[PDB]
Amino acid sequence: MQNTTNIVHVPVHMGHTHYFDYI
Amino acid sequence: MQNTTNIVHVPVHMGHTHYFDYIDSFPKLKEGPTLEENHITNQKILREQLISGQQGLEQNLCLRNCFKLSQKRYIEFCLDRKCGGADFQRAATILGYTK
Amino acid sequence: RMRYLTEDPAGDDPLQKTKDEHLVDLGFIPKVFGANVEVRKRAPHDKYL
Amino acid sequence: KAPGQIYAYDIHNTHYPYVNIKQDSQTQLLASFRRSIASINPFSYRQVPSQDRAAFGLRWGNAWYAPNPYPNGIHFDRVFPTHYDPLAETNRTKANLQLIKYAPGNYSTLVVTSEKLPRPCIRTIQNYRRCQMVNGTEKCNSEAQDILAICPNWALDHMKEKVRFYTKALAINNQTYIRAMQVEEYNQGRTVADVAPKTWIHGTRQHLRPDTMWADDRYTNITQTEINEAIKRVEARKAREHEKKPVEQANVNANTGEQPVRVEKSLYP
Amino acid sequence: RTSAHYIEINAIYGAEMMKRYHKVWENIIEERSKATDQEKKTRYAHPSYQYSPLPVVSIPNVLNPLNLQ
Amino acid sequence: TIFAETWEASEYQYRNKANLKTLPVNHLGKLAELKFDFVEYKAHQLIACHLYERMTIHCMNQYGLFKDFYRPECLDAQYYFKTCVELNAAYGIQKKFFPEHFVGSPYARPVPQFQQLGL
Amino acid sequence: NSALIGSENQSDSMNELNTNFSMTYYILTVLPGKFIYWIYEILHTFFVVC
Amino acid sequence: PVKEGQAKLWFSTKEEADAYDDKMISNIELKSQDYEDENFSPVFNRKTQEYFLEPSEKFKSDFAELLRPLRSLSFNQVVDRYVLIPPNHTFYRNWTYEKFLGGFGLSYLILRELPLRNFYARVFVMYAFAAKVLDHLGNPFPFSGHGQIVAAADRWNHWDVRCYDNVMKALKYIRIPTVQNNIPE
Amino acid sequence: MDNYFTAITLLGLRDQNLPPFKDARLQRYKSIKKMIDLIETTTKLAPPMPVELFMLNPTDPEWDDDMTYPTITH
Amino acid sequence: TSESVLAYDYKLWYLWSGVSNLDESFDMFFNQYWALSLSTSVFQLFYAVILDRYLSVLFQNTPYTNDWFRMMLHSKETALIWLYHPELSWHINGLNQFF
Amino acid sequence: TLRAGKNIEGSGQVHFGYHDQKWGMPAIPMFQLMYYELPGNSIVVNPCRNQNYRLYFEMRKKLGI
Amino acid sequence: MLLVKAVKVLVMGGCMLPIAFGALGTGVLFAGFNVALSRNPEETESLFNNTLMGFALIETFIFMSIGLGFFVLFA
Amino acid sequence: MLLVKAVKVLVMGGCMLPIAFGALGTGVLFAGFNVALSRNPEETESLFNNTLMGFALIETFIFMSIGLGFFVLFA
Amino acid sequence: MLLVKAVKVLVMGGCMLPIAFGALGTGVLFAGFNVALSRNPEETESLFNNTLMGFALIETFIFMSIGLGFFVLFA
Amino acid sequence: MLLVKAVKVLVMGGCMLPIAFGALGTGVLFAGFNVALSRNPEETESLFNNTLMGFALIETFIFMSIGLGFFVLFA
Amino acid sequence: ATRWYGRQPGHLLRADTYWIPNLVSQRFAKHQPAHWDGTQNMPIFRLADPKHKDSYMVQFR
Ligand SMILES: CCCCCCCCCCCCCCCCCC(=O)OC[C@H](COP(=O)([O-])OCC(O)COP(=O)([O-])OC[C@@H](COC(=O)CCCCCCCCCCCCCCCCC)OC(=O)CCCCCCCCCCCCCCCCC)OC(=O)CCCCCCCCCCCCCCCCC
Ligand SMILES: CCCCCCCCCCCCCCCCCC(=O)OC[C@H](COP(=O)([O-])OCC(O)COP(=O)([O-])OC[C@@H](COC(=O)CCCCCCCCCCCCCCCCC)OC(=O)CCCCCCCCCCCCCCCCC)OC(=O)CCCCCCCCCCCCCCCCC
Ligand SMILES: CCCCCCCCCCCCCCCCCC(=O)OC[C@H](COP(=O)([O-])OCC(O)COP(=O)([O-])OC[C@@H](COC(=O)CCCCCCCCCCCCCCCCC)OC(=O)CCCCCCCCCCCCCCCCC)OC(=O)CCCCCCCCCCCCCCCCC
Ligand SMILES: CCCCCCCCCCCCCCCCCC(=O)OC[C@H](COP(=O)([O-])OCC(O)COP(=O)([O-])OC[C@@H](COC(=O)CCCCCCCCCCCCCCCCC)OC(=O)CCCCCCCCCCCCCCCCC)OC(=O)CCCCCCCCCCCCCCCCC
Ligand SMILES: CCCCCCCC/C=C/CCCCCCCC(=O)OC[C@H](COP(=O)(O)OCCN)OC(=O)CCCCCCC/C=C/CCCCCCCC
Repeated sequence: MQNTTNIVHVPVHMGHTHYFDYI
Repeated sequence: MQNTTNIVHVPVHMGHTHYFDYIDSFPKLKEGPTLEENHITNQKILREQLISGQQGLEQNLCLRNCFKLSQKRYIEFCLDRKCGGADFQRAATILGYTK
Repeated sequence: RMRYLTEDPAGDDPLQKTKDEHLVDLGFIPKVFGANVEVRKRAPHDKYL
Repeated sequence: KAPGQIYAYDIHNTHYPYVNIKQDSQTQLLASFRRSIASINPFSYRQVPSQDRAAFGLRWGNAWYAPNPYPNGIHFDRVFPTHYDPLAETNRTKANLQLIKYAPGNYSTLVVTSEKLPRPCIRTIQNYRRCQMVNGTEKCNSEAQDILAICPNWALDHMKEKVRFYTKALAINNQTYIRAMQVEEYNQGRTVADVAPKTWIHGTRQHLRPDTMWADDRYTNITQTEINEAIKRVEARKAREHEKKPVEQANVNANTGEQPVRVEKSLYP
Repeated sequence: RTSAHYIEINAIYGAEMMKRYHKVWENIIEERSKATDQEKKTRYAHPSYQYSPLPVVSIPNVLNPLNLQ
Repeated sequence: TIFAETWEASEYQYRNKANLKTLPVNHLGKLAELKFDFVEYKAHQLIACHLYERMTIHCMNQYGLFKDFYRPECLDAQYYFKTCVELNAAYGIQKKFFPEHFVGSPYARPVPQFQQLGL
Repeated sequence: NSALIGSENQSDSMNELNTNFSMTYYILTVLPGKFIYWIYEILHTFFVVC
Repeated sequence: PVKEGQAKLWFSTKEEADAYDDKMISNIELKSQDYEDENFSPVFNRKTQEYFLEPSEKFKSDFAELLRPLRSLSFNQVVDRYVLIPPNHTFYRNWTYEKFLGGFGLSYLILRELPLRNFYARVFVMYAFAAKVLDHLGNPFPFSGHGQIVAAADRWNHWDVRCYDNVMKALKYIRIPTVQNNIPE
Repeated sequence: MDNYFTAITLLGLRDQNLPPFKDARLQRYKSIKKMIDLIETTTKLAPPMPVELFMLNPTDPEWDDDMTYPTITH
Repeated sequence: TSESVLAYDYKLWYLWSGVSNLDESFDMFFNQYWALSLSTSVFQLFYAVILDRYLSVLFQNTPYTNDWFRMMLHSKETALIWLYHPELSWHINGLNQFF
Repeated sequence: TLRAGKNIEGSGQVHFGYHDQKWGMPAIPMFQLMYYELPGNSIVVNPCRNQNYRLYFEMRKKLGI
Repeated sequence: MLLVKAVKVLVMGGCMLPIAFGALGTGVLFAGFNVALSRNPEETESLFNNTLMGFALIETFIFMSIGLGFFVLFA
Repeated sequence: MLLVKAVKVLVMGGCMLPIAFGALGTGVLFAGFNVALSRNPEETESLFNNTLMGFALIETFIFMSIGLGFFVLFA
Repeated sequence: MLLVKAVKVLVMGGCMLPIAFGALGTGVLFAGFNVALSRNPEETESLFNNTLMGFALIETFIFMSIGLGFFVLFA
Repeated sequence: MLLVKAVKVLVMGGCMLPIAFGALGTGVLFAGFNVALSRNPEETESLFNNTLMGFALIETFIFMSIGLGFFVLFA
Repeated sequence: ATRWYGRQPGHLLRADTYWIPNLVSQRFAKHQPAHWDGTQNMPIFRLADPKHKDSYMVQFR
């Protein structure tokens, strides 16, 4: 199973930016 | 957890030899009859079965094939249709399935 | 609060936990409970984050 | 002793249908020329398989054709997060080693399969059932112990879990039965006698008008005058229906530090 | 490995038995076409079922929707 | 069965197994690759697997099934439609008899009753 | 991996069916065009930065 | 005025029907193409007929053309024709691939003898010929990878290895790894 | 999304078009929820038929030969 | 293992695309009964249920339900029989459950 | 192993953790005399398979061939 | 829908812009040819040939526009 | 949405503007070439080559324009 | 968004205006190079290099516009 | 609100107008350089040094426009 | 339990001269007093998490 797998219980919005991945 | 881990239920004896790891023996291993002895022993069974065990066989084969079916209701149908109106318990006693 | 509510899947190995097949042979028959589907996870006060 | 031909050979009647998916003039003209000389052309390749000769698939120019893999958002980054969206491009771009790795099974579906239990374990199960229907359950202890001993433990676990699954599916099917056989308030006291002599076609567009204004020529002769009058009648009925309105309920998801309820989303933002 | 005999013999067995099922399937549809709505809704039905006639409607008896033999 | 046009992706991802496939929404970009003229209503493009079905019809009407339907824009629609209904049939079954496998289900990681805590 | 010698990255598209919808004769038509654009990006850069 | 047709409504009483017509008529927005009209719209003129997707004649004619050899046959003839093909495993089925791919080598024999005078002009020809091959072979280096050929699917695919079970699992099944990351027991 | 063709057929998409507004279009989806539970239950009432009809029992000792496919290495 | 290896090889791909009428991967039943359900008919809803049961059969890729072992109504050979006897989906779903 | 249902973190056989390694036969005569690599061509189908041809010889005689 | 059609026909009218510039460019070219001929009339044939050639290139743009015009007008 | 498509085809018409300036620029180029030839006819071949070369640079803008047009028309 | 996007793509069409003026500036430049070459052919190579050199300043504005075009088209 | 935004971007397109005239002004400046060079090449350095200087002032205004362009787009 | 405790993000200083945008922007920033609210976890700086909106430029490996 994927090592970078997380289950979150509250909503989050991710940035749709190039070269970056964040909330 | 070690990847090369195995749980064995029968005794094994491992050889304590340098550079090698293997099972050199099995405790209380009995050498049975040779392949030639079993061959001769089997030929005596096949010879008798060939001379005295070929009469009335066509009926027994139909009974055996009927009992290889999935459901019981299909067996009774096979017996009545193919085996000439045979009985379930009476055929099971011939085949040796009854206690 | 999000990382407090960020859990990982599957928890821990159930085989490292007490078995129900063993409690029976020990003298205690466990009672089977249902899943609690009405509870909502929430974060504590900020002082405990 | 003629070779066997597949059903596809009787649709085309030839083994050399030069099907190329590339819709360029150079390709379709060459295929028409190659499609005509395939009988006496040494550079001919089959595309319809047979019992005596295998065949090739669909051609893409000089290369071969395969459909675009069904969109799959699963990907694996190497250098930087790419945010791969399978819906942003028509054809999936090739996977560069330093950029992305796509999920396995470019052409794969989801199925359910089962392992085949060992043959000796199967024979012990056959002997138990056979002795069961013949001699009864109470006289099958020896055949039951042979199962627990000869069948490896991984098989007994499978057998143990099959019973729990089918027990689960049995309930899931009976719950649907209960919801299906429930009598609603709009069908209380109604039986087969109160059913109409109608079939599926009677609920179609020819017999049952859809809930749209331009499905047929029903409202094609309506004028602006008739509309203004109709707006007055609907407003008249609203003088008696608008008297009631549901009360506003509390927001169960008011606290942001609480696991929100997956409540039905609003029709509009 | 699974016996190659079974794989090939069963492939022929299944087809030789389907040609015989097609003929049996036709005789059953024919005998059922000459059956009353009451008989075809109570025969092979559950004992606890009470038959209640339904309104008669026109539903053709077509063997194969596709015009096949 | 899905009784809406939109579904939460996380509800169709596994919680205790590796996620190798998603259940994506219809690929509206494939609709612009049809070279011929056609009429499509926006009210039918979101429901699962139906867009690829209507496109296959449009392509089977403009072209046929022989030597003209065999173009990339039309075969990908037929393959998508056939693949969409197979995946959705399996996911729907897996949701019916294996709801504990998916995220959002309270049985994937059951929360215990207070009687099991010993307080 | 089609440019690697004795690749061991069997999970990176080596054991998968990988077709495309580009022009064929890839190394004669497509791959040169990528190098042509490469030469433009770098010549436009040199002329600009210089 | 309201027009009647073959398509009828789904209301028992006439008041509910009139209420439905009044609801739909109150939502009509007429768009006329003629000037001097209170409801005039040069662009954005709404159509007054709804389009319905149906299978055309070209659609239904080609699906019936696929079944032409089946209408002339009986079920027993169809099985004996396309299903019960007499087993004959003596043919060299893979000759189709040998001829096609072997033609590259035979073609190189004739192509390496081109009377082109300039050595660098034949460099271009062989570069184009290698491109034709590399569309199938993929990697030019040896002991690196495999070629890629899409072949037709028939009942004789893997016909001589159907008896082996592990070959089926490796080709067909892509198993999903679990949290307890292990091969099935 | 199982029972696709059944649901698409009940919604009428084979003869008509859905309403262009979300309010009514969504209510039409929830209207078939009962019928799907019904048609699925009906499909689970099929009576049994002999398995040994179009399929030989693979567990029969006749198939213990584990025979291979003889080929010709052309 | 260590065996003979070749410098250059070709790997075939018997793709089951389902969109090619040139080979046996063409699902004739699905495409015929699907187009049959598009035209207004009294069995329009019945054909839909049939197609849904056919998809639940492909979903069961067991040793007793698969093309590898040439099982009836699962292999490429018997794909046409679906056109004559689509009622056998229930028999298949039950048979696979029995074994 | 990946296709069989086991995801793989990292790569290689130089196990960082609690596992046994096997480095490869040292290319010196000492190990080249004790060990030799597994020849795949020596793994064979059991010849008992050929005993199923007895069924064919008996059928040919039953049918009068 | 109907709007984009009005834009297409409008663009089709735009093609008359090069038709205007081509007219002026022709007058300019022949204006130079007249003067150029007076400067060195001994080679009238050379100037004359080069003159018409330029005009051919001028109208080339015209056909490209008209062609492109009908393209967007029907594609 | 629909209007975005309309402005796209509208822009595609704008590409006919360089087509117009390219015509005038060509006429001017050949206008000077004529007078230039009369000044020094001894090098007619050199002037001629330079004439067409410059024109090639003009058509570059042309292909560049229509290229941008067809791109924005479809992207 | 879609409304502003419509004028965005329209602005991108404006970038084809320098594409027009750049063509005319080219036709004019090579014209001066030709006439100037005739007056003093002794320094042909010098003039020739300066000609193309000047042209480089034309495509300067071209790429700058297209760059600014796609930029505002997305920024 | 959304309208003024659509105008803000629209103005930003107008900034490409000097980008067009700057190209034309260059071809004219370089044309005079060639003729001026062919006239008296002995004084190239002086004639040349003044050429680039003028061009520097030319594109300076071009950059200046882009400044005001982004200003009105964000101010 | 160990994985859960590890996701509780640590405190990472906002001061950064390695990212040129912060090297410029922070020269104009005004340092205001952070009045203690009675806790030991006041996130008056950025957080040591890759998904934080002020730490996404940092490479956590
Ligand atoms: C009594 C009469 C008896 C005779 C009568 C009959 C005579 C024969 C009639 C012919 C019948 C039809 C032939 C069918 C059989 C073809 C078999 C075959 O192998 O074809 C494969 C070949 C490749 O197709 P394919 O592999 O099946 O792939 C399918 C799709 O292409 C795949 O789609 P895709 O889009 O993915 O593919 C991309 C596309 C890319 O798009 C392109 O096609 C590229 C086009 C760009 C170049 C176009 C210009 C070519 C000509 C320029 C010369 C002009 C000179 C004059 C200029 C005057 C200006 C006004 O295609 C390619 O990339 C192809 C690349 C391979 C070719 C390039 C390398 C070739 C080497 C050339 C060196 C020549 C040196 C001399 C050697 C001679 C001996 C070998 O097919 C062809 O290319 C057909 C060629 C047809 C000829 C066209 C006209 C050529 C004119 C040349 C004039 C110069 C010579 C003068 C001779 C004068 C003689 C009098
Ligand atoms: C950088 C400098 C250089 C650039 C210069 C040029 C820039 C050009 C780019 C455009 C600039 C932005 C302006 C766009 C306006 C929108 C136009 C449009 O889409 O048409 C729809 C528009 C309305 O459609 P409709 O048929 O009335 O709809 C009836 C339905 O019942 C309606 O019911 P429904 O239920 O079907 O609803 C449909 C839905 C559809 O929704 C949409 O599609 C959205 C439409 C986009 C606009 C929506 C936002 C509007 C916000 C209001 C603020 C407007 C500010 C304008 C600022 C102007 C800048 C100076 O809602 C609408 O109907 C939207 C109504 C659109 C009204 C547009 C605002 C009217 C402007 C009032 C001033 C008129 C000045 C005319 C001067 C003409 C001089 C030649 O059609 C017309 O207006 C027809 C033209 C006007 C009638 C007189 C005939 C004039 C013929 C002129 C021929 C020459 C054309 C130009 C040649 C140029 C080269 C020589
Ligand atoms: C009395 C004097 C004579 C007067 C008569 C003169 C007229 C003669 C012609 C008419 C009679 C011909 C007889 C045969 C019927 C063929 C009819 C036909 O349409 O063929 C078209 C034929 C096949 O069309 P295709 O379907 O497009 O297949 C070619 C594709 O490339 C295939 O693409 P693919 O990807 O689908 O397949 C790849 C391909 C591999 O294909 C390739 O690798 C070639 C790719 C092209 C090269 C790559 C660069 C791309 C070049 C593109 C530009 C080429 C333009 C050429 C235009 C030519 C226009 C016709 O591998 C294979 O698929 C299997 C091939 C191997 C199968 C077995 C072949 C057996 C041949 C038997 C030879 C017997 C003769 C002896 C030979 C000489 C002995 C010393 O196309 C050709 O023109 C092939 C040219 C090969 C060169 C032949 C050189 C020897 C010719 C001998 C002539 C007679 C003896 C002369 C003695 C000298 C004193 C006289
Ligand atoms: C500090 C600077 C120095 C650093 C240098 C760089 C370091 C190295 C970098 C390495 C880079 C990575 C290497 C590539 C990665 C992939 C490796 C791989 O997968 O290989 C697996 C592959 C598996 O084989 P294996 O694991 O070693 O053995 C298992 C099996 O036995 C194998 O299969 P089998 O069991 O079926 O084979 C049975 C055997 C059957 O043999 C027999 O039964 C008896 C022997 C009969 C020999 C007949 C020869 C055939 C022709 C005879 C015709 C004339 C007849 C004369 C009279 C005959 C008398 C009977 O057949 C043979 O193998 C014959 C081999 C013949 C070799 C020639 C004999 C002399 C030994 C070689 C000396 C030269 C190399 C040393 C270089 C030293 C330089 C310092 O390895 C190879 O055997 C192939 C070797 C070549 C691999 C490298 C290819 C690299 C690609 C680029 C080069 C392409 C070649 C272009 C040459 C151009 C020359 C101008
Ligand atoms: C002078 C003759 C010299 C020959 C070489 C000397 C040594 C001879 C060794 C003989 C060994 C014979 C052992 C048997 C080998 C079996 C070969 C084989 O299986 O081929 C089968 C198969 C038959 O097809 P099926 O119908 O599917 O199979 C039916 C089986 N009854 O044959 C083939 O594969 C077809 C290809 C045959 C070989 C290649 C043919 C081309 C030969 C190239 C040279 C000819 C050039 C001129 C060709 C003219 C072209 C216009």
